Amino acid sequence: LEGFASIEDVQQRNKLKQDPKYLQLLYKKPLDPKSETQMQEIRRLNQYVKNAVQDVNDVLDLEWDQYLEEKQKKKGIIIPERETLFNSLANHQEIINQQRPKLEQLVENLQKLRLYNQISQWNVPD
Amino acid sequence: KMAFLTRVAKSSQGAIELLRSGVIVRLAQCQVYDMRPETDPHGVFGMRETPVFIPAPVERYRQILLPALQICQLILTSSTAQHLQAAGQVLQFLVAHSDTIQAILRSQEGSLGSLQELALLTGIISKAALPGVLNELDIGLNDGSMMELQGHIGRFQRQCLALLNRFGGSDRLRQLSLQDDSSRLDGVSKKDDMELAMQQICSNVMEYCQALMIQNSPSFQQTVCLFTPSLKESASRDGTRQDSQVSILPSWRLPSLGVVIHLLKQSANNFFTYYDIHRQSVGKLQNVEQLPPDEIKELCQSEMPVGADKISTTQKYGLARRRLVKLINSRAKLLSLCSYIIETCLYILWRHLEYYLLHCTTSDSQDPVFSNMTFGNRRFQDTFNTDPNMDPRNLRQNKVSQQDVDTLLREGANSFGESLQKRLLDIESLYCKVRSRHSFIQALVRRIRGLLRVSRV
Amino acid sequence: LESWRQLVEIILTACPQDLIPTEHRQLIIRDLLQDLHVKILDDDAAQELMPIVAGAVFTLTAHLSQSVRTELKQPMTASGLGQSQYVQMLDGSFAAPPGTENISAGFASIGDSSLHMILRNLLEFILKTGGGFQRVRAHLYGSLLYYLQIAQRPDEPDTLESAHKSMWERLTAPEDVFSKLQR
Amino acid sequence: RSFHTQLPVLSESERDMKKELQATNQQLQQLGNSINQVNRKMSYQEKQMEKGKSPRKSSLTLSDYQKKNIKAVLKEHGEHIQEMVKQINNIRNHVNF
Amino acid sequence: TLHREMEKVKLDQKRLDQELDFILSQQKELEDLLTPLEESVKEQSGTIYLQHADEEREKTYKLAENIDAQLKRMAQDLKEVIEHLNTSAGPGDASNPLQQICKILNAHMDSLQWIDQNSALLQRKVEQVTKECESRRKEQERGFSIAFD
Amino acid sequence: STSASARSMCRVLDDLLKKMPMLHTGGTQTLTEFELKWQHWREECERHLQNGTFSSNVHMEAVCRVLLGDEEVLLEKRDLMTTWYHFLVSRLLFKHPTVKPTELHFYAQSSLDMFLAGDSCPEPLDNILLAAFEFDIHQVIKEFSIVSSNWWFVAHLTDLLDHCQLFQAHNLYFGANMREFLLLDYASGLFSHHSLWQLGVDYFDYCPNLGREYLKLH
Repeated sequence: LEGFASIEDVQQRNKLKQDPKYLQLLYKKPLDPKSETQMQEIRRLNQYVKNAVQDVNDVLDLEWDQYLEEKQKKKGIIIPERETLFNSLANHQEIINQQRPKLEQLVENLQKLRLYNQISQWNVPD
Repeated sequence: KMAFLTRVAKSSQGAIELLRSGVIVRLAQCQVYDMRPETDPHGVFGMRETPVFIPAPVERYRQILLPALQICQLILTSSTAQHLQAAGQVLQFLVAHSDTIQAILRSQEGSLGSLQELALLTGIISKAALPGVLNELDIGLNDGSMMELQGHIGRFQRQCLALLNRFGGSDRLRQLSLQDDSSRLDGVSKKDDMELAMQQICSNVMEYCQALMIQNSPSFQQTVCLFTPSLKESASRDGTRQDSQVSILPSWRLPSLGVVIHLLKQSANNFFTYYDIHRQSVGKLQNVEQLPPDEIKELCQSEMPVGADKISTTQKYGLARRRLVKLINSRAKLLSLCSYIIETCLYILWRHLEYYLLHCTTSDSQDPVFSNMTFGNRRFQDTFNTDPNMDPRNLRQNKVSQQDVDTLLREGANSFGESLQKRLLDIESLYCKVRSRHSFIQALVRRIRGLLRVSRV
Repeated sequence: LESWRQLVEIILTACPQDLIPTEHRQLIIRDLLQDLHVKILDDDAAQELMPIVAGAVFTLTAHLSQSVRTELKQPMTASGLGQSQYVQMLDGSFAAPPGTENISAGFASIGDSSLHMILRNLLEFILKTGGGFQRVRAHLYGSLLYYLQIAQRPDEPDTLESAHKSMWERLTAPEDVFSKLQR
Repeated sequence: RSFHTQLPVLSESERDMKKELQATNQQLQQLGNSINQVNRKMSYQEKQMEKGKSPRKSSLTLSDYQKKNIKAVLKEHGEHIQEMVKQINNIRNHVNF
Repeated sequence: TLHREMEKVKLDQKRLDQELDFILSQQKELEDLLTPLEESVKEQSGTIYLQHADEEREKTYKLAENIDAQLKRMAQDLKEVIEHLNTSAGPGDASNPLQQICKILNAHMDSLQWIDQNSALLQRKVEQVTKECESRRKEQERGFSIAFD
Repeated sequence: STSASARSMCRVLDDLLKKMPMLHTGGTQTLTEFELKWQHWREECERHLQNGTFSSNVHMEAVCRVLLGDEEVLLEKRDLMTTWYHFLVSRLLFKHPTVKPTELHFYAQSSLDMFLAGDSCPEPLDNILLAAFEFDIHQVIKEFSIVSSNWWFVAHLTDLLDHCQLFQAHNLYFGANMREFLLLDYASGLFSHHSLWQLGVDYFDYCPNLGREYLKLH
């Protein structure tokens, strides 16, 4: 179904490219799905790379400090992460409890927008 | 802040300064009134999907709008020379935000603040949204904009008529008291606030009705009526309405004189009840100098639900005296408002009888007695007059049969018994107007009696 | 000064002020007020002590307000009878029927010139310093609000005629003293 | 992949996309330099880390079940993420239907 | 119990076979429809427009493609760096779980943002439909009032 | 008065131009009156064009076509307008009654885009003006310090931003306090000369840090 929608959009844009009004349409439109999803994927990859390299640098600095301590003082300990794990669990629980009303609202909108005809007909596009 | 705003709006110079600065324009351009969860343009269709906010969204929005409506009504009442432009911008803001206004007018509950908000909205509509106001001022500033103005005014008038038909029952008071009675001790103050809100609604209604008769000062030979000859509305309203949903009368036929008769009877009964309660309170205040300690403690407990038993005897006496003075003042205000509303209802009944006599009664005959259709001293017109065939204008004006008008007159004469006559006599003896419009109480009474006991030709 | 603040805090929210007769109560309150006004006229604060002395002024104003409020009440309503009170200083004698004679005596026991000089010293102490910041100005305005509560009465927002209106504690009737003080 | 050579004339949001792409390009160059230096740092310090000692990462030693509980919670959170992605896909599919 | 289980399994397998046959037919139809479109896009890609905005958009798209390629390459580099550094922290809860925790936290934040955006779009569409219905009802009420007057 | 076939045309044009909104003040700043005046002006222009009192003449027809709000006509008649800011203000005057700061940057960007498309070339001052229209004081002063080497201009801009009571940066992207660095740079540039060294004294006194040692060394 995704490929069908993609080829439909491809045919639509190929037919619209040969129209003179498409220039003014694009000039007046403040958004575009292609550029939107492109910048979305770009920002997602950028944030992933940023947090990954930040945590990698932090882990490398901690390992270097631990190695220096074990080479100088010949002893050392490691701080636990139980508090951090509990904080992460609480944050995940709070985010899921905030997302549950969003899911409820999305389900209500999908059921009220007269889009349940397909579910009633059991996967029938006609 | 809202207290300081009320203070600076109470004065005339402060109101002029606020109107010159532009407080209504600022309230209209404010961002807190844009994202509203109230949207309903009279029709059945209309909703709003607002994000997750603080609990009670519509209630909090009404509470935030309350000071704005309060200061707007205050400046509209205390305006000097800029009252025309003040009402103009107020009506413009009401039309721009007619979604939330109509939503609030259509959504009513049995709480405390909802009735006050509805009363304030009805008063603002009656003070700055009238067909006579539109015909007087702003008539030369885009009639299409004025067309939408009178359309929204008619919608607001329909909403006000629905609210009046819903809250016009005497049993509605005790029906709504149980919904907001937090405690049996504060139930007295709760029912007092409920009856005060009902009297304020009726005061806004009578002000809207009298806004057309005040201009007709040099001449008092005009009729303003548009009802139907059927007194069954009184029996239909004497039953039990619903103050939680939407109870609208058949708009395809307009209300009738039965609603007015029911309102007058309920107002007279409430006037007698309030007079008896005021006499009892006056007796209690006169005999409070020798009241028992248990009695003054019970009085303090009925005044406030807080355990006021460890205070002194002088403190208990002072609290009881303050409660009695407050009750006496409230009862006096209620009696004055009831007398004024009864006088306005007498005006309405007299003008309706004059309309039925020299305007329209039977549509199956083109009699010369049913001539003219001017409403008020100004040049006002009306559609049609008498239609021998079935027409929708006959549903707005009188019926096409004389038997209906005869039955209405007979039912009115039967309802106008000795009890109602004595009630009206006591009311006119204890109250004699409050404004400047020439004493016409006895004239109105005798004209109503004559037009009710006579038949139409 | 911290000991004085603890003392006034204990007087405010720890102990009541209704044991000795109301006449002696008002006399001691007025004497202390005149003494502290002479002190603040002779200056006591500089820059860091201004919030503390302003809080002390607020607390003593609250004490005076509580004393004025308690002067009107009576224990078992026994000595609040008769008319024409004989306890005055500058204001004329007031009469009231049984039940309000105690209130009239508590209202007439306040000195017109006393309140005048009290407000004058308060305004002078307010206008003297120029470095009083947020806390100092807030405490001074709270003291002035307590003084206005003692004098007139507070109100409440409304739309027509639904404001908090209290009798006696007002500014009407020129034959009394509230109108003269307001003028 | 071949459509990125067409679409004539920019749009209202195309300049914002261009400036965001320039910011992402400079940030990517900075992060690439950082990765290039971090790779050399790790290649130089790995021998020292292997010759020295290795720290521990097993948290919550007094409770032997808290570790597996947190692991199962993280796995269930990932499963919830996957299920929410699938639900969003189904929602947009039903909308396009 | 075994007989009931095998009967249910056979029924489900027949239903799945029918569904897979339908899916294969749909995929064959999609392939037959896409085969003539693979040559139309190749011919349209050669049409390079010469303008101050067309060349600008082309350069922007080329820069975006290069950025995506470099980001994927350096992300694979970071992934192999993490898989090599996993042996440095030694044994633990999940071999240095801080990276996975940060990754799932960022993923859940982005999912919440996408859910909020989709809900806002759906609410805007519902509000537009409701406004259209309100306008239609207002026009009908105005017509009814005109016919009544 | 000169042309015999334009009396009523100019009369209609003057009657239409009387509906221009010159910032009405009916108590406070109200945009409703401006929008109503713009709508009335547009309606009167359309009514005149449909009736014919504003047609059948090439000059006035081109004038009306320009006033309606087009892009190719202005790109052709670019000899009248100045540059991208003139194009933007012309668009904002002949297309909308008033604009908001949330759309002003979008309109300026679109104006610069179509101006560059209609036979033009990029320019550093044009990019600086586009950044100033896109706001962000930190990044615009960064671009100013990068491009222009005038330290006095950046000092005046920072002083104006501090006078406007806005959140400013306390570091020069390397050290601390940009105004002190700008004053030191100007003092060095002035001492590079062989005359006039009186302003440097007060500019060093204004800096209660490195200014003392800088003056003692100079």
